[PDB]
Amino acid sequence: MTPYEDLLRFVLETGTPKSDRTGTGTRSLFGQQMRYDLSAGFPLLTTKKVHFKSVAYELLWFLRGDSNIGWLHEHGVTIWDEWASDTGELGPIYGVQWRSWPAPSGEHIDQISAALDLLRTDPDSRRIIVSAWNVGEIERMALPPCHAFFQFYVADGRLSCQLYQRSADLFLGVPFNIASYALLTHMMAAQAGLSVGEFIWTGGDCHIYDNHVEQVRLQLSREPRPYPKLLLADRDSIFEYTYEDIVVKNYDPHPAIKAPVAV
Amino acid sequence: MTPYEDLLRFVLETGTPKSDRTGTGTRSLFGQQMRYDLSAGFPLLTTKKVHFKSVAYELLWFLRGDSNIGWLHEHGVTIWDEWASDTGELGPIYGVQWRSWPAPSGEHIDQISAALDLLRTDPDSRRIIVSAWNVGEIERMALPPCHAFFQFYVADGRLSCQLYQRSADLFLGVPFNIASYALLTHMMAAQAGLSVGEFIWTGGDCHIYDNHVEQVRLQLSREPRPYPKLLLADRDSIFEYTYEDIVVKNYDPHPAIKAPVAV
Ligand SMILES: Nc1nc(=O)c2c(CCc3ccc(C(=O)N[C@@H](CCC(=O)O)C(=O)O)cc3)c[nH]c2[nH]1
Ligand SMILES: Nc1nc(=O)c2c(CCc3ccc(C(=O)N[C@@H](CCC(=O)O)C(=O)O)cc3)c[nH]c2[nH]1
Ligand SMILES: O=c1ccn([C@H]2C[C@H](O)[C@@H](COP(=O)(O)O)O2)c(=O)[nH]1
Ligand SMILES: O=c1ccn([C@H]2C[C@H](O)[C@@H](COP(=O)(O)O)O2)c(=O)[nH]1
Repeated sequence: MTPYEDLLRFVLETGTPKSDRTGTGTRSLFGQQMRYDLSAGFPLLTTKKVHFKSVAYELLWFLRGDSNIGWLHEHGVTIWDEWASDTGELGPIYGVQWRSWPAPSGEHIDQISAALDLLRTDPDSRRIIVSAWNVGEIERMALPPCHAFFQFYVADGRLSCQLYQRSADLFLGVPFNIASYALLTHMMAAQAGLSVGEFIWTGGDCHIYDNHVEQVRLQLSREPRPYPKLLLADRDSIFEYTYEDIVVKNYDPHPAIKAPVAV
Repeated sequence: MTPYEDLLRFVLETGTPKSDRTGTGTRSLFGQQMRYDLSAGFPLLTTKKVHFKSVAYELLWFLRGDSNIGWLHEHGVTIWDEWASDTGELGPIYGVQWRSWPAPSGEHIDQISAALDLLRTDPDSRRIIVSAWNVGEIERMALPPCHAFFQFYVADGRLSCQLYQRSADLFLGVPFNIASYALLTHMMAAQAGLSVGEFIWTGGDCHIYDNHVEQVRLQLSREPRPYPKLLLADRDSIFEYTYEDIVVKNYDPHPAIKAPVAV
């Protein structure tokens, strides 16, 4: 069961050559989807060693409502370096919108807490939504949100999550995005008293950068292994999880594959 | 080629019983997708007669940035009646967000014009996005946006559009939503000098209302016919299209099937 590798393969073989903002060049398809059953295992890719430490801290950083890379650096995470100001600022990106979307009245909306409240008290709501796409603040962001809009759903005590990702760096970004949202779904489920269901990833521009092609072919030559299991320590609040609360059990990946990020 | 009917059938057979805000009861699935090749024909369903007049005026109404039902009524369209105030107001819904999203600076952002500008000047942009999900204004809206977030993509001068729809009334709402966004994509393509490509519909809570079940079974018993063709008269601006500019050629549906709307 390898939704990611299958999509990666499909784009590599059928994607159209496309120019891009970074001036790197891509092969690209539009409107592709992946589904993972989280109850079957944690979707941390096994066909290459994914630096889950960076995934976990990045998500914790989002949950803090932070947009300065300082806290990431203190924890040894450098994935946001290339877009940050000299003072470490990224503008009001993901975390700021998730935790403190500025409402016209001057109040700040905590969408994460609001979503959790709905999961607990109105699980059948069709409005359990979090958006990072704050149209009036996009221009202030170092990069507009890639993982932009997501929704939760509950069936028979099982929590599902669907993400709309407008732009998908398939080799570097997407493995992080999948693991990040899977982890978030486990967190939200834990806090809402639910089990985990499906993660559905829906992409806009799904692309392989032209300087990632050798890395992709290498990865696609490897046989998938069983997924690890995620174990999350007890906390009374999603905002109280720490890195140490997050345990990935039996992660047995093939070797890491290095590739340069498009800036 | 019937993406809609196939999804309708899938939800009918496998959707799970779910309670809902309206108190009507539904059968529902999460994270379902449909794809239409707009170059093959205009996706106005032929398995029942769809009131395209209401579809077309509703879209024109959105493009006006209007949120009062008066203009709809003047043109014989009643589909928004049940949620409007006594003075016809719906709050800052689709049209208001599309044309005049209020920025923190006091300025209003015309996302439709902005998207068209990108299509014309930077077709490879991965940021051609329109959102109606204005978190700070949701509570003022009579209903939060169902068709919430959409994106355009251009490959070899061909325009595709993907919609994220968080909540999908499969029998009544979705046939309108499909035709609406197909029409919008034609309008954008015409204004940007592009041909039409794919419409990708991505749904969150995809449901059939419990009082639509008989109607659904009836529709699913019918053999689909060829789709009609859409002809748009020339205009120098998307905001100058009128109803009379929009011609559906050779629309040959099976009979209309009436159903009550859930409020
Ligand atoms: N073009 C582009 N793609 C993106 O996904 C991205 C984002 C998402 C955050 C991000 C940035 C770089 C890497 C990444 O470099 N991961 C490497 C190294 C991870 C580590 O060891 O530091 C990898 O091999 O996964 C993984 C995730 C910020 N700006 C971006 N710009
Ligand atoms: N539950 C719910 N579903 C929705 O899709 C919806 C929306 C979208 C606009 C909408 C409302 C009713 C009908 C509809 O009734 N169409 C009927 C009659 C069309 C006509 O002839 O006036 C049809 O048979 O398609 C078709 C489209 C507003 N609030 C809603 N609430
Ligand atoms: O969590 C993220 C953040 C960014 N991107 C990628 C998509 C593009 O390759 C690049 C952003 O560039 P634009 O789409 O904004 O041009 O980073 C991801 O894949 N995942
Ligand atoms: O263009 C639209 C507007 C609304 N809805 C449906 C989805 C739900 O059945 C209802 C909205 O109710 P909530 O999801 O907000 O509870 O209207 C659509 O299918 N298409």
